[PDB]
Amino acid sequence: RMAEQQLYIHGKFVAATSGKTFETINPATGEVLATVQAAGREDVDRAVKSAQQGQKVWAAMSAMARSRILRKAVDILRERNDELARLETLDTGKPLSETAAVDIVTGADVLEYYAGLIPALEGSQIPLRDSSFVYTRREPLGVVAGIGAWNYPIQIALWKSAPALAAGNAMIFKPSEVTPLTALKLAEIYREAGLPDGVFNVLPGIGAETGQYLTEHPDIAKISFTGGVASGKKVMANSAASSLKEVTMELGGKSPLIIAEDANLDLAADIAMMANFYSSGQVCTNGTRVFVPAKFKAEFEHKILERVGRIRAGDLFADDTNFGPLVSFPHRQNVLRYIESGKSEGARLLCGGDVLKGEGFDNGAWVAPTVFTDCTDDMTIVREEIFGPVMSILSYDDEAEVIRRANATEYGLAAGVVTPDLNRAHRIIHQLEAGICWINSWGESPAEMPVGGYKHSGIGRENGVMTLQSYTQVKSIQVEMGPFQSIF
Amino acid sequence: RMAEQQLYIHGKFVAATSGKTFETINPATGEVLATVQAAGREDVDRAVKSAQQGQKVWAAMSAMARSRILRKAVDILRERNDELARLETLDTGKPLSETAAVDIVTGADVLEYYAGLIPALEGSQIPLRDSSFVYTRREPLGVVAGIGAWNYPIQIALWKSAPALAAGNAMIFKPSEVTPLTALKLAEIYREAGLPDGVFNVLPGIGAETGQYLTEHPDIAKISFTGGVASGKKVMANSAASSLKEVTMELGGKSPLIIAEDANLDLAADIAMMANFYSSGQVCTNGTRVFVPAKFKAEFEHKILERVGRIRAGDLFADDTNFGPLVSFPHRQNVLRYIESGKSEGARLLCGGDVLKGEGFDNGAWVAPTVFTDCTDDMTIVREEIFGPVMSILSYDDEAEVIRRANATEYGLAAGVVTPDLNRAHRIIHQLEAGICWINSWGESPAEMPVGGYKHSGIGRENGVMTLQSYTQVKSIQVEMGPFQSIF
Amino acid sequence: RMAEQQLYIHGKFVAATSGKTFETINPATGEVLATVQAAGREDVDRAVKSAQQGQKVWAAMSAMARSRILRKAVDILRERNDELARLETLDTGKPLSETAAVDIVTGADVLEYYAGLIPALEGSQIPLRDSSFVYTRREPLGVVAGIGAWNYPIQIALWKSAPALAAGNAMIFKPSEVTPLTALKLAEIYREAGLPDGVFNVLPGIGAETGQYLTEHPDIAKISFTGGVASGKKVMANSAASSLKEVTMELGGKSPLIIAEDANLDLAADIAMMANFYSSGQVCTNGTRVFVPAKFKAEFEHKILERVGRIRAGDLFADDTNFGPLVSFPHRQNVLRYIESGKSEGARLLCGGDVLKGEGFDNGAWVAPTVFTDCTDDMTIVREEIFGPVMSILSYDDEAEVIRRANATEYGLAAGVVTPDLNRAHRIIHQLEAGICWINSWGESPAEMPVGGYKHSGIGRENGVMTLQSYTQVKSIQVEMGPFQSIF
Amino acid sequence: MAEQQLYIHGKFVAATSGKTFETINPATGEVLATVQAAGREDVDRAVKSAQQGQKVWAAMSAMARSRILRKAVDILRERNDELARLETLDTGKPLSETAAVDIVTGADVLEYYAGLIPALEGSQIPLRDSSFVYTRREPLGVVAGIGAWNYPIQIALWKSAPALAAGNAMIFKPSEVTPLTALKLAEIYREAGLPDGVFNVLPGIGAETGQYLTEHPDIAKISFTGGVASGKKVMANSAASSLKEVTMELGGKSPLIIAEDANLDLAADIAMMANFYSSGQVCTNGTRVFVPAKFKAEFEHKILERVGRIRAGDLFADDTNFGPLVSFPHRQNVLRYIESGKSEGARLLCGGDVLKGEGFDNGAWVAPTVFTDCTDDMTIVREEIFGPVMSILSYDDEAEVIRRANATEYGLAAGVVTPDLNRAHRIIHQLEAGICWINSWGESPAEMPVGGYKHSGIGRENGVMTLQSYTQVKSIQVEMGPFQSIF
Ligand SMILES: Cc1cc2nc3c(=O)[nH]c(=O)nc-3n(C[C@H](O)[C@H](O)[C@H](O)COP(=O)(O)OP(=O)(O)OC[C@H]3O[C@@H](n4cnc5c(N)ncnc54)[C@H](O)[C@@H]3O)c2cc1C
Repeated sequence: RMAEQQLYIHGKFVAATSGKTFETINPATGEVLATVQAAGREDVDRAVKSAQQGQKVWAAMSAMARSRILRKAVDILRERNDELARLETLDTGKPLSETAAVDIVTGADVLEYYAGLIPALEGSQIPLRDSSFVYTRREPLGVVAGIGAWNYPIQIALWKSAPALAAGNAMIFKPSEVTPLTALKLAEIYREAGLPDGVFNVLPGIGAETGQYLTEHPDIAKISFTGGVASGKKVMANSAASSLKEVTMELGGKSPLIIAEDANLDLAADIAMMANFYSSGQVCTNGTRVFVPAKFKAEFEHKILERVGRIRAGDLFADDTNFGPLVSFPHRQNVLRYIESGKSEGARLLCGGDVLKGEGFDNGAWVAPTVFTDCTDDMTIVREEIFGPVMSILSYDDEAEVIRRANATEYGLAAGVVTPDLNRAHRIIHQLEAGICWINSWGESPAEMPVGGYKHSGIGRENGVMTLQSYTQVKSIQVEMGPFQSIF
Repeated sequence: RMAEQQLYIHGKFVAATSGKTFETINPATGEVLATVQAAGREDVDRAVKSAQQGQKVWAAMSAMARSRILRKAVDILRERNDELARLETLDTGKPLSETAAVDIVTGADVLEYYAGLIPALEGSQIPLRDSSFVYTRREPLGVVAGIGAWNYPIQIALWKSAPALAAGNAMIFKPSEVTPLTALKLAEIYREAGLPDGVFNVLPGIGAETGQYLTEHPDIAKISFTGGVASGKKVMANSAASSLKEVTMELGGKSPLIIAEDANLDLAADIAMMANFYSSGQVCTNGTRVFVPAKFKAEFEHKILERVGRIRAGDLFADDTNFGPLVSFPHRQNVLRYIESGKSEGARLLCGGDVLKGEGFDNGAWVAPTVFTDCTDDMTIVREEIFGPVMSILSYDDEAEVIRRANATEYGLAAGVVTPDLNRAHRIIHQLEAGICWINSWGESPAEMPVGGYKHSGIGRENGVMTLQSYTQVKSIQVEMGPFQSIF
Repeated sequence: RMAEQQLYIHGKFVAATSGKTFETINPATGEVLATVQAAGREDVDRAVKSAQQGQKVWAAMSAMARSRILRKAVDILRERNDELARLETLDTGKPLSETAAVDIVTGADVLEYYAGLIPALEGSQIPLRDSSFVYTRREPLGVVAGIGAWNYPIQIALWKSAPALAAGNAMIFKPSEVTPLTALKLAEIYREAGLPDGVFNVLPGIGAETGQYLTEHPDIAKISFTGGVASGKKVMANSAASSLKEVTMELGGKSPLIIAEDANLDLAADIAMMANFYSSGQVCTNGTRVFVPAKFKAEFEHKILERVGRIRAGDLFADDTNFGPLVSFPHRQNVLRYIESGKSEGARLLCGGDVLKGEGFDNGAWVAPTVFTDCTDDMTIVREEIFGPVMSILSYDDEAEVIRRANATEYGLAAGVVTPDLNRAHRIIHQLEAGICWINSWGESPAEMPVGGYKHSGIGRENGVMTLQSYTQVKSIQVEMGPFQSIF
Repeated sequence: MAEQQLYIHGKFVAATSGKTFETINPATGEVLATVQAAGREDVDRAVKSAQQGQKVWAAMSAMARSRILRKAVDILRERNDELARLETLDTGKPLSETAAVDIVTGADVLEYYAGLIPALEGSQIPLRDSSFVYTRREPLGVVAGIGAWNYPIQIALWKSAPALAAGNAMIFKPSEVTPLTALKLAEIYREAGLPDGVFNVLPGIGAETGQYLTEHPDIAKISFTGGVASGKKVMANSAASSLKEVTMELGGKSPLIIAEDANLDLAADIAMMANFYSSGQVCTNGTRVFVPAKFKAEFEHKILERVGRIRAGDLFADDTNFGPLVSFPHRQNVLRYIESGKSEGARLLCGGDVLKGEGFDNGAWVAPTVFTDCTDDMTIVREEIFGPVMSILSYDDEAEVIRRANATEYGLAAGVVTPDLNRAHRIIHQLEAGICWINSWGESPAEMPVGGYKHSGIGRENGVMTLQSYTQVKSIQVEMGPFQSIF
């Protein structure tokens, strides 16, 4: 057990005034990791007033002064990488082999990226005529709010807070109630790095209360949300109805992986595995519809079975473990229901499909890596995001067909193609309706690369130079040096 | 009167299948200008399918081919300026002295600007390592919808359709039911210029039906809305609940005009007049809170009274007319309610405050130019947007005070300062919470200059290079040329 | 015969005061096309004072006013395309099948592109602290000079004058003494479109006199030169000694075409043909070193010989003619000297190598399409730019080798690769030391694409957005609103 | 000090020239150090070293390069005082300046560019469904910087920072007057993790070492700071040799325009800072001060009062704010100009002679000097002096002063002092100078591009554009459609 976790407001831990708490569980054992205070409406208002005061100090500093502070936080994150990863593993159930190599490393990469860009944030100047010109300022939005998801807690906290802070804002961050612990550690790290009090406040709580209070508050200028497609629609509605906030949404997907007829099937199988079974399949960008040519389908299935047989579930801190439990028992129940739907709708179960049992598994929400084949576009498992380790294999005959079927979805997050052919790779990718496209790979998300969804998978983008800009608002200023003429 | 006005879908006028119609009234006479068909749910679906087909043809053309077609539309608009202006005056009540000099001229200015920028729309390329790089595409959103307001009907239709079309999209445009006529002429003009069938469709109708059907349609990727704060909040909510659409909102304001202690009061009075009584006060950016130093208030009031006396209401086609009726009789009733509110709360009526009477006015929706003084920050006329010819004059003592009071509003659209002092002009403007700021002038909105609101006055921007980009969506593409490594 | 050609200064033809003239020869017949006046030192001084006056009028116009004038020049160039192409064919010897399809079409494409970009030319704004900010202006250089080459006379005149004019400068253009005629026609076209007098002046003359006088003039702010590597080095030196002018240089190359081991040899042969024998080999970007894998060399040679046999020399105005004489008889003598060196140094002559003979050829400066094989890196024909129809075929064994040999040159203009493999194409191209790189094609130069040389092949770039910016100069302006502190 | 060597490939190495030169302490006349001079063979060795290091450097990730330059920034901040004392010994500038400006703003620029490395991006241009273009911003390769003597280490950092950040190696030739801090910077870069060969330093004289750099066939770009005459030679020899890209930051005769509504205390402070900082050895100095006739007398009085507070003395004393000139030959040239001002009829307001007495007789001191009643034809008004010599000129109306401010072959900087919104922007927009200050002088933020119009320069330094200018664009067309040959 850990000590009781409090709110983080204005550079210090503080008790919530809500009188409410919740528990976060270790998904591998079921033990209570901590009791956590839940922010109420009054706590949210305190956090906003704290953020308004800190934002003014932060914005008044020089650009390089802000850069240096964020870089100090990067340095602390690098030093504490392994410790934070262990905490993330306890809170999420993801293997340490993942968390120590990806979660903090790539979160800190984005913070480090934006820290260096702060001095490059510039407005524009537009000559109109000798006697008048326009210039623009990219001004901070003010106080912004981030709402996190549970699959990559500290990485999401860093990907939202880095551009927000770098753009001169304060952010109030609400982590998922499933995984609140690393966000609180990040808040301390920022303060240690010299971030002014109030610039990064963290309010654990449940979505129906703490999250809603943030989306309704009249002095928060922008909401950035990561989570499911459904929950996203609700947040975006409430943010508009209350105070017309700017919005960013990073939602789920049903992303297609297209294997071309000229692909090497070992490479294609390796990409499909990494696109489906990393983080136990709990990744928004996963390539969960795998399109394979009919002539290669049988051989591809064999190569998938061989690789799935290698997956190593077990002790999450052991080096050779590469597969974990799902984050919770309710989430596994939902994944199990999708698996049962696949069976009842006539998809062929290639492997997996059941809970794991026995010593070391009975206390966690483990599901075996699962692969369905003989899938068709009308099946529930093919149409809906599962957010578990469930691959759907679909046969196709020609390039025009596969593009059509890949695009025939309300989702739009990611896509990829496996082919050695120059023309085929670019030609196919240019026609796919997704924001994140991978050629002969999957999953890499460089700090420089803007990422987000088409269609129901998102609004706006994260990462890249454009996301620094999107956390500012443009003010246009006309200087009229000629004599003003009134017609009255 | 005109013949029953039909919908415009796929390069031709077509009858609505809704069985519903509405009337547009000439606000100068009360007569019916035309009966207009209202697009039904099935009509909207037809328009979307038409737009999808046209967008594909349009996007497949070269960038310069798109530029030439928009440039031909510009040429037709310049040629037909006077004819279109006369129709706009009939539909809106704005004097021909305005519509023939501003509405089409500045609408076409924006179309001409975006036509030339089409070839400069570029993605990026990012080296990761010798064996991998990223490039981005700025892809069309697809089909977008624009929903217009009634104060600048054809100008709004051009400011929305120009960046949308230039970015490679098709737009379905719903004009205000108050002023539907010039949008239909624009649709014909675009087709005459060579715009492919379906790329610009126009669907008259009422907001609760035709507008909502557009905000709900699953195949429309973005909604751009101009109108009131209230209706915007509804539009943004329904667009989210339906299909998670990207959104732009240009709403109203209560913009402050700050007269500095060193301002020339003849200039300040001229700016205040142009910021309040152009288009009979029906301009979202109007500077309807005029802050004047206490020591200058009496002299400024005298200068305003003098200039108000020069306003020339009359025949909207007469050369010397520079003031018109309001857009509709229901709108006049709301403006009269605000005026009575000002009287009942004790604001001092300096001039106006009643309808115009006599030959040539009894049949039009005329409100006299009205000025209230001795106003305070809590009065209803000071807090709420009136959208009529009602100036509120507020006394103030010092610079810090006036900046706070200017900013103490949920609105955020525009602001201005009158001062000959270098430091004062930039110092004050940099502290105002508004997207559109004028120094020693008011109202000019160059095609190059991004415009839109802070806080409740808007989401996103129009005009400028940034708005061409905001009608595209970013696709990031990673080319991995090294061997892909799976951990399984 | 044509009338004596005069200088074009300040919107009209005017007599030179040098007392000197020169003749331009029709390379198909040896006849004198025209006597042309040569601008002397005083004529250059007159042209600069004219340009100084016109530049002020031009820069004082609005951006869109300049845009519209250049667009009118585009419209005239489209209408007169065939007439201008016929004159270019008479002056250069290039077939009408080329000049009517490329020279004016792509020249006007660049003018049309930059006309549309004028309003997007913007400076920057940089906040330093609450009390100080910087903004930048992109100001015209003033009077700039362009010095053209003889292979693409009017295209070069357009590619230099379009960005210079669009950026607000006046340009004095000196066409090659070999090909002066179409530049004078362009000057008339600009005046007809509304270009202010003095903004585009044309001074025919010889390089040692008129060209040098321009490079030395103290009131010319920039020189843009297209021509041979040697003459460029001299122009750049003389510009520095005089008044430290900005410089752009587009010089020749010895560009490599790399045929990969997996290439289709018909495609490779087609690309090699277009890279060597268009415009009778007089293209700076030609792929005159063709690297072929040893295993495919014999077959590649056979495919080249088959296509060379199809080349159709003849009447330059006939539709089926696709090969012309060289631009002048002295240039033919130099090409023949290079061919003789190839023979004497042991390269194997596969075809051509002599003048064309018989009726319709004896009086023109014809050289047969020539192909050498078994070439080695030390041969004169492999190391030096020939600027005639002479392909050198070189065998190679592995990818590392061909990259090294492709790069082992002082030239750096263009390069290309023929391969269907995704990784091979990007991997190889990323390692080549050239500014213009083509994958599975050759020769296309879109207006959007910056083009220029590495190493000895050039300084700066033409086309693209960057070249518009390179015809402005940055002024940085700091506004200090805080109290200035002196240490004295 | 010990005899100073070349720095090639991460180590000090003896020169192969057999030649050396001396750097003099301008405060005492003593020899500070004997310095080895790089010969033509040393330059070729430096280039081959740089070619090797650049490939290692460019192959690293962008953030790996960023981190290494940031470590160099951290070392520079820690050793600010040590480097500043060395700079003061070599240049004669007061420690009060070198410890506050030279390294601080040098490191500021390095720190700025370190953060921008990951933002360096090419473009992508769709042509049609079957073809697109993308561009790469590739390193130039090996570039050379040739420095001036007034801000030795700052110039070394302002040239090397964008060059290194863009993925190039730089060979740096410091001025022979002031070679010492550049060698220190080379050690700091290596300590920070910079690959061997990426920053090589070759001391030597301009006529030999500098010329050998401009002539070398494998150097892709030259960045030069110095005088117009040497610049014309550099740019010519760079073209004649191998057609190198060239950037030049030359001198100026920058005008300071005092408006009719200016506060004269503010104007006098700006004129003082624009003329007597670094003993007047600043390229951007506002050495033509235009004052309205109606205020001329009062302005002169305010200038004289501020000149009287100038504190020449021990360059390591806290209150010292004025030093000797960088060298004794430079002083004779400055005295030549001062005597020209006297003989052409300018009125001497103060100064005009060397400083004398204990502690000054052995240093290259020139007193702060002010001329008034100046006219546009005078030599001191037309030519850059690069010493502490202010020229005051009267004017009557705004159009006149703008014409006269612009009537020069120089174009580096300019400024206006006025509280009026319209006057400040209106006048500045009409001045033909690259660096313009309103109600201030001298501040040169890392973000702000700076360089000259007309004879004052080619290209710019600082800002995002200068990072880009140390790359070359490669355009790449991908044709996915079938290629059509007409043959
Ligand atoms: C049954 C019915 C009949 C009506 N008949 C008429 C009539 O005959 N004449 C008339 O002038 N008005 C009519 N209205 C509309 C009414 O006057 C509203 O006040 C309407 O909002 C006025 O639109 P506006 O453009 O003035 O203002 P705003 O409400 O600001 O409208 C701005 C724009 O948004 C659109 N809009 C408004 N609400 C929505 C929404 N919920 N979803 C999408 N788009 C929306 C408007 O149509 C317009 O294009 C009718 C409404 C209903 C429900």
